[PDB]
Amino acid sequence: YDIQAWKKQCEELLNLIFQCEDSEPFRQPVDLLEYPDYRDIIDTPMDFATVRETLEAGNYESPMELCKDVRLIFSNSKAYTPSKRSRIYSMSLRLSAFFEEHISSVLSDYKSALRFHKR
Ligand SMILES: COc1ccc(NC(=O)N2CCN(C(=O)c3sccc3F)C[C@H]2C)cc1
Repeated sequence: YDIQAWKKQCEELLNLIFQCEDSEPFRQPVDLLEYPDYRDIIDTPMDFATVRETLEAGNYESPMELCKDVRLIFSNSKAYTPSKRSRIYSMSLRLSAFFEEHISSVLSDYKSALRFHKR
């Protein structure tokens, strides 16, 4: 029932993600001058380095917030990708699956910890 355990769990999961080849397209922010169209499609840029930075700054209060930003990475790349005949989209789907399979217990454990605390 450790209310704070999620943070190290999320750090370790981001480490796994960064080690994963599938994360390559998503590790750093997009350059808007390099990707002309991104401006008009993505309303909120997000990448894994920003997520890790936010976590390490102490600017996430819950793993749910971290989860929302990670899911934004995946919806952003979906919005911009105009075809499945793309190494990027297939990479997003696989990395998303991996992320969700690992983040599920992190969320569960945090929410039970908060419930226990307010018991
Ligand atoms: C053949 O050479 C290529 C080299 C690279 C690329 N990459 C792309 O097309 N990407 C990168 C992933 N996309 C993203 O939305 C995000 S989300 C956080 C980071 C990020 F980059 C979509 C799009 C901008 C394409 C072709």
